Amino acid sequence: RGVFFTQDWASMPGVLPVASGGIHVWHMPALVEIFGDDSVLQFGGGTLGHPWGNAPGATANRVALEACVQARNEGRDLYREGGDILREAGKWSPELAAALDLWKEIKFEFETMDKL
Amino acid sequence: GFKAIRSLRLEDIRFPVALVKTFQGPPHGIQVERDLLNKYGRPMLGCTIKPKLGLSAKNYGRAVYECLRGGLDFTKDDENINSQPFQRWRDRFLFVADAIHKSQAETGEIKGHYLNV
Amino acid sequence: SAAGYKAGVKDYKLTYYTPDYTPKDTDLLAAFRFSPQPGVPADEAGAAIAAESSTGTWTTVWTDLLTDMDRYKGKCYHIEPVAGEENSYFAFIAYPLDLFEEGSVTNILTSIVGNVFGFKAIRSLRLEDIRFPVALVKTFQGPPHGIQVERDLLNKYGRPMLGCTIKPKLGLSAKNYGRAVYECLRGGLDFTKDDENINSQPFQRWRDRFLFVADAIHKSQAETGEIKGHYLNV
Amino acid sequence: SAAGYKAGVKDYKLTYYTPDYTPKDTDLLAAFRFSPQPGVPADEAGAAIAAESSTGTWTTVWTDLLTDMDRYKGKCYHIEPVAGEENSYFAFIAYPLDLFEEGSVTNILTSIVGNVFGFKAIRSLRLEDIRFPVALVKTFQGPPHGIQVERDLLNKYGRPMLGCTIKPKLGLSAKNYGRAVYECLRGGLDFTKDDENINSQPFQRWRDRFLFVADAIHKSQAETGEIKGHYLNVTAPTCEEMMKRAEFAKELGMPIIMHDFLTAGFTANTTLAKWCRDNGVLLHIHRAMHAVIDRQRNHGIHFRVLAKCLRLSGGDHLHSGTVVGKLEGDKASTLGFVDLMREDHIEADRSRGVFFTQDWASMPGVLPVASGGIHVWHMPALVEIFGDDSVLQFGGGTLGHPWGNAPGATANRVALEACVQARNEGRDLYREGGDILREAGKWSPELAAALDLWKEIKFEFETMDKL
Amino acid sequence: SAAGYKAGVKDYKLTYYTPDYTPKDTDLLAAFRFSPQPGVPADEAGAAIAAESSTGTWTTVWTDLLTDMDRYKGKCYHIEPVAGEENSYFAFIAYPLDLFEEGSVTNILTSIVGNVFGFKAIRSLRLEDIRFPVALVKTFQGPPHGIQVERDLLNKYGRPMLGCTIKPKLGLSAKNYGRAVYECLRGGLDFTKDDENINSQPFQRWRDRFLFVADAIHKSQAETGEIKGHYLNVTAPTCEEMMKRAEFAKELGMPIIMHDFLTAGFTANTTLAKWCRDNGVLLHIHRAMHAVIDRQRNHGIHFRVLAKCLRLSGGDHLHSGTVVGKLEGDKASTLGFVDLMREDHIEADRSRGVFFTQDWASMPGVLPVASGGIHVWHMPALVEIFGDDSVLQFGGGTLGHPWGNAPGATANRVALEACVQARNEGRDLYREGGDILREAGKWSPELAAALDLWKEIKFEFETMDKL
Amino acid sequence: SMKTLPKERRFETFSYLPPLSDRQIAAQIEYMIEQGFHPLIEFNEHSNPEEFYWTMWKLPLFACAAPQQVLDEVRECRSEYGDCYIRVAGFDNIKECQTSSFIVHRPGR
Amino acid sequence: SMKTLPKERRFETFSYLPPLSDRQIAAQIEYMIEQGFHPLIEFNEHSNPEEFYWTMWKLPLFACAAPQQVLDEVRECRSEYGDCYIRVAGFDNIKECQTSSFIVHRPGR
Ligand SMILES: O=C(O)[C@@](O)(COP(=O)(O)O)[C@H](O)[C@H](O)COP(=O)(O)O
Ligand SMILES: O=C(O)[C@@](O)(COP(=O)(O)O)[C@H](O)[C@H](O)COP(=O)(O)O
Ligand SMILES: O=C(O)[C@@](O)(COP(=O)(O)O)[C@H](O)[C@H](O)COP(=O)(O)O
Ligand SMILES: [Mg+2]
Ligand SMILES: [Mg+2]
Ligand SMILES: [Mg+2]
Ligand SMILES: [Mg+2]
Repeated sequence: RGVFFTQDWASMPGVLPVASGGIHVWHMPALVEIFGDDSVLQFGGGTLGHPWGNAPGATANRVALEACVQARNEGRDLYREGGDILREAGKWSPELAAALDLWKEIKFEFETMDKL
Repeated sequence: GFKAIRSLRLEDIRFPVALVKTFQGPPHGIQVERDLLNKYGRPMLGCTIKPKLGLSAKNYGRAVYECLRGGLDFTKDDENINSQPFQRWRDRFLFVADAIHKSQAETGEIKGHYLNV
Repeated sequence: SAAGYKAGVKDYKLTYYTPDYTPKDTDLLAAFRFSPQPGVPADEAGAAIAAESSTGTWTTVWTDLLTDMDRYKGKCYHIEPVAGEENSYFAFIAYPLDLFEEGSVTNILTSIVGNVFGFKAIRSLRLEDIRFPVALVKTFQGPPHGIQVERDLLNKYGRPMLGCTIKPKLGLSAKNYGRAVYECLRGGLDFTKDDENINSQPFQRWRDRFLFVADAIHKSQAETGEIKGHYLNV
Repeated sequence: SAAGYKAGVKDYKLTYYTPDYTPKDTDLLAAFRFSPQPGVPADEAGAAIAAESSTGTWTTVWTDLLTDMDRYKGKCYHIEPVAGEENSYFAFIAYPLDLFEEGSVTNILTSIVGNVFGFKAIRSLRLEDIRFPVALVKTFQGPPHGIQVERDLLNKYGRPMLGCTIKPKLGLSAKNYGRAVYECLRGGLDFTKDDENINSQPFQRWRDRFLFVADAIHKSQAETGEIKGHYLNVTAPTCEEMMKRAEFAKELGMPIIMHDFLTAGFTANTTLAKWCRDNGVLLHIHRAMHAVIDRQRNHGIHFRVLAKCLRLSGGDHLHSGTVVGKLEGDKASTLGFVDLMREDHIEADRSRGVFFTQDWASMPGVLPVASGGIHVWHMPALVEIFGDDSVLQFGGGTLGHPWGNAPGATANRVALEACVQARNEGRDLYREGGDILREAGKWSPELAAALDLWKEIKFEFETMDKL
Repeated sequence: SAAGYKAGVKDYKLTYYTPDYTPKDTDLLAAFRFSPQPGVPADEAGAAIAAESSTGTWTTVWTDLLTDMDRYKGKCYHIEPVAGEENSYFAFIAYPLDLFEEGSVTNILTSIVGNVFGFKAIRSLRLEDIRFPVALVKTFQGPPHGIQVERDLLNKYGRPMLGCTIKPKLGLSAKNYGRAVYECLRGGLDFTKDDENINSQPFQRWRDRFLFVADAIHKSQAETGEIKGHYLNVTAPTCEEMMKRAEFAKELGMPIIMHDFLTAGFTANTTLAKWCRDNGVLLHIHRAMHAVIDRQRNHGIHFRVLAKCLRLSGGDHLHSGTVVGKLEGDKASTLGFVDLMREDHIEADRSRGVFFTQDWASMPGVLPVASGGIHVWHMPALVEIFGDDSVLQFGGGTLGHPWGNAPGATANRVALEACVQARNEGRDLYREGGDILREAGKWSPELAAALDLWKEIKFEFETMDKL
Repeated sequence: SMKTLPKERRFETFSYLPPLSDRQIAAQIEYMIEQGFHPLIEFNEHSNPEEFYWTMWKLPLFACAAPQQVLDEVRECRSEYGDCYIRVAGFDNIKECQTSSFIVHRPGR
Repeated sequence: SMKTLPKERRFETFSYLPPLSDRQIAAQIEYMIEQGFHPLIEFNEHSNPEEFYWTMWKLPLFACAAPQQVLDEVRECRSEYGDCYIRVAGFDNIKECQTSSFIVHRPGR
């Protein structure tokens, strides 16, 4: 994992990791999986680019997140079931459904330059 | 930049505990932050306002209010939003504070916006 | 007018690649050298660099239509292949004067080199040059004194000035530091200097060094009849 | 090289008249109108103006040869006779960017208008225009807020704003001042203001006025549900007093103060404009004393130069004249410098007195304020001339209403809104203005009372300051 | 009682023309020269000036009746036609002491010259004189030091002091500036000075100049055994910068600084004058921009009003003109306002332009500074006109000497001392001046060189600013 | 003669005129369209002058060509928010400022 | 297309989901127990976000092994404080932070 040395911090507080940049609702289960609860997930274009505007864009993200946290806590596998968890929530959240539709196709998959 | 070396990359540093203790570190850190904001049990949600540059202070606060009222915990200045002809910093701070108060009052949840200093 | 909001992802080059743009004298210009990932066209890569260092993000946002994007957007106005090198190009990008905080190098760098170097679609990116417009240059103080005022202050004319970094880099006490300084300066050097990593450390606290070095400067200047200096690291 | 020092008096035009010079975009350009004394040729007179406002004096000095005079000297690059007028010329002079202290209107004026107006060899001299290069414009803060930020702060959109100077000019106690203010504001005016000469005096100390006026603003804002303001005059004997007064206005949470930029001066004004930006207080600028300088067209400085200087120094409002009221204002000229103080790019247009194209590099505009001897019958013309981005002020035209301040205010507010509505509907304000006013007078008794009172009152005299 | 409110427009002269009024000794009096528009009677025009510079506006307001208008109103108490001139009058107007903020020249000017110069009904207006009441004069500090304290500080007695503006105006580096200063001072001049437009610029930043100039002063003082000074220009964009620059001059132990009071403004100037008193630094005042205001006799403000205002605001020196040099100055007028700025009591004398008797209640005098286009041949006339309590300044007349600065300085210093000696011996400077100079030229080669160079140079043109 | 002016809360531009007929409202919206401004409908439960922000109804009608299109949204907003103030605004995106602004609905008493 | 988002007060985590069934509540309490967190029941007469402290119901269930044990206390708290908001929290004593937190009861309208 690239950690060359054992590091101690002598009870110096931790820093919240912030995941930001080119992410949308479909990424939510992976983000929750990777970072866990102690993180901030940020959606700039993924909120303001919602077809209905900012407030519904925000609700789409907030619903998607809470649905994933609930599912995880219930023992559902976010990796295998993430799409389904999102579809479920989309059934009763129109604004989440609108977002899922908009960004269904959007992925960023390129070769990593910074390999270990 | 040493001639005798083609390329050099620093991979890791072990900071000794005796040196770590000479630093303050995070002003608050994770647990104190959750306690200050009453935010427990899941990741927090944020949002950078767009376009990166070009919006007036009032339109900035407008976008902020609408984002926060919808369920996001935070919004933020873009990293390159500092103080510029189209939007001076003190005006943004003013209008953004108004947006935070209105959205917090409506939602009953603590709201924040990372004001770029 | 505000041309209708259509949500969704568009190519950057639809908005940000402007090969017919002629830069204004108030524009900040940047020359980037880049290699796109396989499958990413050079003009889209150049447009992505222009977009994400000025006004744009990865998907269309309605807020663009509240303002005048044409006035504010970065404009990739020229791309050229690097002669003799596979998959390497120069992109020239113009940024409006309005994008920058006056007198702030911090802000300028935050836009031009803030996020674009880590873009997945780009393999490597190197900023080669920036043309700073005169209207922006005038918002800065620049050198506290500069070359001619410095020569006049120091009475140093007619040749290069001579300096010397004290060694070892670290490890010398304040008194031994001033000793080395005195002996260097008395011998004909105009300046000595702290090593870049000499700040304030257990073996030599800064205020002690400043004290002993000042003594060395006075003694050597008195002996030689020439102005002496030592760059004290703050 | 340094071309030899020959002591003695030479003609200025040997060094400073450069008819083949093409101005750089970083040059500061000035247009002077001058009449030489009999026997002094126009090109020598133009060269003398260029010389003694940049680098030169009356005799040759050896020190010139220590530096690069070509780089630094002012250059009279064009002279033209004023059409139709004997012994009157325009000289256009270019000054290098290097000559000026960044961010200093004081320094710019010291060079351009410092000594040359008193030169024996010149009968009269009037500075008509200055082109400020964009590189110099960027060294200034400009308006603390400017038009769009001000509308956003005050929630005032869609029409001109309305103000009112309290009268009598001097003589009212602090309590009676706030009384008049409350009654004006409750009636529909956006702003009231101190008279320019209301500072701090035996009959009314400043801190008392600030106190009582703040109370009046709160009461009237609470009653009307609209943002109210009163330009509290911080014009003071010293910088320290000025700041002390500005500070208390901020402490009271006052949205706007005023400053007499010319009688206090540009150095104090620039200090105040920076403070206003840092403290979020709007700055209204009164042009007291300007007509001492700008009225006559043979000698002085035209107002449009002073307006440009004020936008650089800093002000959110600036009085622009009325054209139709009790004080002089040429319409063509006024339309010209209203553009200069509002817009970002103004093309040269000699028919409106704009000698040079001026760019402002996104420096905020300044709200023009039309004030002085105007009443309800002027409203359609004022809206026509200035448009929405202006403040129209009625001092006597509010407090001189037969029923008092609050009805006086309502009369003006109704007259304004009626005109804005009509304009927006496509009605011609010039042709139909009287009718639009009569219409509104039908359902507004207080407007009807005002229309009756001032029906006959016009101010029509010969303009001294002709183009 | 409060005499009933009747709304509507009345003639100003019903309230403000008071030909039977006798001014009190606490009244501020103003003398205006005006031409009314055709159809406007002189007494109505005079009343309008009194009204709109004190308490009045264009229509009747009810608020007048809340206070005692008789106590507060300006009173046009006398009008007289200007002899020999069509449609030109003097109006004399009395203003109550209560109208003015204590210690504020800014406020005084805001009332007297704030709005009335632009009145449509008036073609042209020029303020000729103001009588400042003694009760108001005492609210001001005045000169930080004044003439006698300055001579005592500098150990300079028995003749005019000599100065010199460094040239070229702009373009010299800090080091070359100090070089020119050292060479001037070592040669016999008491002072050198920054040009009025030397503030802080790309070619020469202010703090560098202050540094190098201080070195030049020390070297020249050490060599000559006489106190030397250089007026370091602290004129700045803002109050803060002004003070920062004044502070460093004090830190360097500099005896004297200068300030452009008009282009910086009275508010900044009054701040600086107080600081100078508290910090024991002499204050030289440059009148840059004054001729924009004071040159033409039909419109503006006469310099003698500006001189009075400056003595109140504070300055140890003030430029007074030369009469004989390159810039305009009427002799009779000049003798008048030189008395106004020096003496304690000046009787009214219309032949010298002094409309009112002025008392100063022991406020220190200001040294007149004669500068601009003068050389050695002018010396006997200058000593004759100004006497011992003056500073005579030679910029081009020193640096334009064929042998350079130090001989240029000696030429001027010898010429001066020769004239003072001759005067004291009973020789007539007017009739014998040329001879006195020729005599001294016999044993002073450097004076002889100067006399030769500038023998032919005169400035003789028609004076625009006639009484 | 003279009447004492009554106290009545106002609502900025046009609030001192007689209440606008729906044809007077349409005329103002026509002016917007002609001028190139973008219509925006906002609503608020209160009319406090000190507050900067009202809530946006949907999104701005960025390419609004018809006054009717605006009026239809104003009707929609009212059926949903009749207990709120509703205001029509026009936005100039070049100067980036609000150019028109007037209340078209006040809540049930 | 688009709807204007309604205004509704929320109550932090899970308050944007459909109200949790008592089986969904039990599942969350199971997660707590499994994770080693200590359940804590608190109540407040108000839900003001600016306030740090609610009132503690009894003491934390420090060795809670049964979800039912927690649910029984939640029932007890409700019968006593039905006019209050009631929230279940889990506490991590090693990181010393609250790990779970959701409202299980809102007061009678
Ligand atoms: O300017 C931007 O691109 C962003 O605002 C994201 O906007 P979107 O949410 O619209 O993508 C973020 O700052 C980046 O995430 C920075 O990268 P990182 O977090 O990797 O430092
Ligand atoms: O003292 C005055 O005369 C005024 O208060 C107007 O009062 P009324 O509203 O009672 O006329 C204004 O300051 C002038 O308008 C100044 O002129 P300008 O705006 O041309 O600088
Ligand atoms: O810039 C100049 O022209 C001067 O330096 C004179 O230089 P010379 O000594 O080389 O003529 C003086 O400031 C003027 O005398 C000012 O006029 P006044 O004293 O009338 O205000
Ligand atoms: Mg960002
Ligand atoms: Mg080193
Ligand atoms: Mg006034
Ligand atoms: Mg000078």
